[PDB]
Amino acid sequence: MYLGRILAVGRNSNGSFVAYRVSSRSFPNRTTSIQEERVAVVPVEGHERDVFRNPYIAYNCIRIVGDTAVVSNGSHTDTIADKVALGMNLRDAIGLSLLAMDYEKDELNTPRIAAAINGSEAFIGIVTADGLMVSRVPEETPVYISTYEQTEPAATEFKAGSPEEAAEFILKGGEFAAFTHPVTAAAAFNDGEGWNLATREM
Amino acid sequence: MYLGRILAVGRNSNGSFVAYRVSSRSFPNRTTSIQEERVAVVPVEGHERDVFRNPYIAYNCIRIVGDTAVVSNGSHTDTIADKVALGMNLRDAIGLSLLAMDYEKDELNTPRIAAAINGSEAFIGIVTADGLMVSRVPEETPVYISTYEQTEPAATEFKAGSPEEAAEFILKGGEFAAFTHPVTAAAAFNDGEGWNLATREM
Amino acid sequence: MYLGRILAVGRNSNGSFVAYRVSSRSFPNRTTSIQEERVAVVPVEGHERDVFRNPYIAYNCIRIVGDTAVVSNGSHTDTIADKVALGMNLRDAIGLSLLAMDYEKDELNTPRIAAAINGSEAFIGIVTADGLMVSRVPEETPVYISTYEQTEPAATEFKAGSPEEAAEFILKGGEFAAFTHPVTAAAAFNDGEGWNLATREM
Amino acid sequence: MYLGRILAVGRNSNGSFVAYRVSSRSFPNRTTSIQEERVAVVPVEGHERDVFRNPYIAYNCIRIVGDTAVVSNGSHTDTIADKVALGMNLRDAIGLSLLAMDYEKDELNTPRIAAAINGSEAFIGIVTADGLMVSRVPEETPVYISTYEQTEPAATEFKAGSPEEAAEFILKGGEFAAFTHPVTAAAAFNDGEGWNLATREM
Repeated sequence: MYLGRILAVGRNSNGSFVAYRVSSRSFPNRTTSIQEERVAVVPVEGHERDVFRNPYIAYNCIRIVGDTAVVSNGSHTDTIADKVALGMNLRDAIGLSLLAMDYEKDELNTPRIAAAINGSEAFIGIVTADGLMVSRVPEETPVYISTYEQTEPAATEFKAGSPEEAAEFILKGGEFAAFTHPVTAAAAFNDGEGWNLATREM
Repeated sequence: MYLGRILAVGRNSNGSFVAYRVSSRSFPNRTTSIQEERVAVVPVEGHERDVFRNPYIAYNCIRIVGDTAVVSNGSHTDTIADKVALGMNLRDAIGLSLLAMDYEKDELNTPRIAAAINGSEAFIGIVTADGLMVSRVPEETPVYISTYEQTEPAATEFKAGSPEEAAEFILKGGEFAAFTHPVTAAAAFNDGEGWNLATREM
Repeated sequence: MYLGRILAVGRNSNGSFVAYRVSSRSFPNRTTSIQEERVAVVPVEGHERDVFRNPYIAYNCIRIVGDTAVVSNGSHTDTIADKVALGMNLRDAIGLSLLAMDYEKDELNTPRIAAAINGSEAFIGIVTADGLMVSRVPEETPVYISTYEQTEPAATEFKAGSPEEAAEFILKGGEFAAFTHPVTAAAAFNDGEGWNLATREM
Repeated sequence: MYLGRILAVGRNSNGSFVAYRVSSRSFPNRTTSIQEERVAVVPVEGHERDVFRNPYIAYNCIRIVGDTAVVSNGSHTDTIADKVALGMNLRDAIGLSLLAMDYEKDELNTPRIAAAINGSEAFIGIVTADGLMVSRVPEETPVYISTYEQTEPAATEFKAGSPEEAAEFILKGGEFAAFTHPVTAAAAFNDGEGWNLATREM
């Protein structure tokens, strides 16, 4: 039931979205700082030195580039977002980034997961010690994936009509309530009039 | 039951192998020409002009580079084999090649499939209009994948103790007997003393 | 003075263009067949079997994808063109393709060269046994590059106001008159109203 | 005369080496912390918060993976080093990483530069808004490159017979004495018996 970092992507009757959640046992001292077209996962007041021992705990988890929302559990959020801003299709932007960045070199070979959505398409991917998988997000249902256990996209009836609702849901809502060690979350939602960011602190 | 081109990869109690089979409705006039560390799929006597109308029917389906055997349904066999000969790990050699080459631009957006095996590892991959998937071949069982229907690796009790047996099997043996439109096949087998090539004409 | 295959790209007071020329000592029996948004280099009547001994002599040298013209000395013309049609920027479309395809495995490790131009940008690149170089085409002057000798982009006062003129020029015009073993040429020119193809037979 | 970050790579009569130097106007408050097969560029005591405003000032500038030394002006040091440890040749390890990571998104589109050397080969590369260039390091002379001005490899008579000498030299030695705003440096040297790390504080 410990999935580590989790992300969800898809469309509802209310709009499209991207949701991210940090689950952790070793670094509970982190929060999500919202900014202009970007949400970063950063250390809490006083724990800013934690990044020099573990370089995987600080990074942008959500980037908004034009009509596209990008989400991931690491610095590859920028790598992917930059390629989209430069013109690369989603499938390749995620594929190229994950292939090059690869899994994280920690005690668990923590996979790098990501997803991206624009007005008409969405892809989700993961890179592990055993492979690279980037796949189209089904038009029928939203999906989620995590660094541990659920290392394959899985369907989800994501309920939300705003970024704050989306963040809350991946944090405590529905099936995610069961996944342990919640730390913090973030999300981007597009009601059809643009992307809006929001966060939630357990 | 029409899977198009098929390939299988894995290890037996007799050794490791790579098997390839052409299934076709439109171009039954092709055969497999064996050569030095390479097996090509070529037009039969007199049909050599077929390659100028359909550039996807002629290509090397098997390349042997050192201790590694590479198999695929297209020219990416060389792209992958060359990267292995230059030093790239299997996962990345297949991933990079498929990501760059992409699915074939024919009436069916025919996927590009591939696999590679050396003395200790094996990977198999596919790239389609909907995604890119490269995955480790399980140590437990051999696997196969095709351009149509079986676009995900699937387990198989591959029986063979030589290249000619392997080629025969993917051509008519076991579960492959059911897959229609057999045209020609090829294979590479390593009994632990090196790679050996062979072909079979229905 | 033997540069092998040559390509030029850039803009004039008459428009933008892409020019390609085959220089050869071993296979003079080839011509350029023009088609819908594509120019192929193919064997002359009766020499169609030459492609089974040397797989680098047959390929599309020019592809037109929307507002972009792509040129190269090999099958990577399609690899690059496809990525542009799927959404990849020129710099990356050429970079990714050349990095993956790499230099040709013939007696000379013949480099793979390419270039692409759209309404506002143009890049040119080359991949050899010693490196990978993709660079922006200067707005000031057109440039050319070849497989042998001139393995770095070089400035050129390309004179042409149509595809047939462009093809002629890289074939016999200006500084190219000196480069030996002319076989055949092709070109694409955009007077600002779209791309037009043409060829020239010595 | 302000080249920004600089790196040098090559071989002497004393051995092979990799040298790195930080030149800066905006963040002089940084130092080089040496570790096990790795040299990081980190903020000085008390300036640890500087990394949350400018994510390009903290990173490993040198990684030692087996018989290979890797150097770069950013986090791509790890991206490249990891691919080498996984089996990728130097040319491609640098090419793939730079192509994917791309230039840094700061006020100056600061290029990402890198180099790598093993017992028999060495490559150096750079990726900018205008291109991607990865090239073999000449056997004849060592070379250097920087983020600003010298964005092309340039020859250098690098004098050093140890890591501390190498670090000193790129910091104040020879032609580098003229390049302004020295902050800190690091280097790896192989006298033929393995890689050794060292740093120098102006």
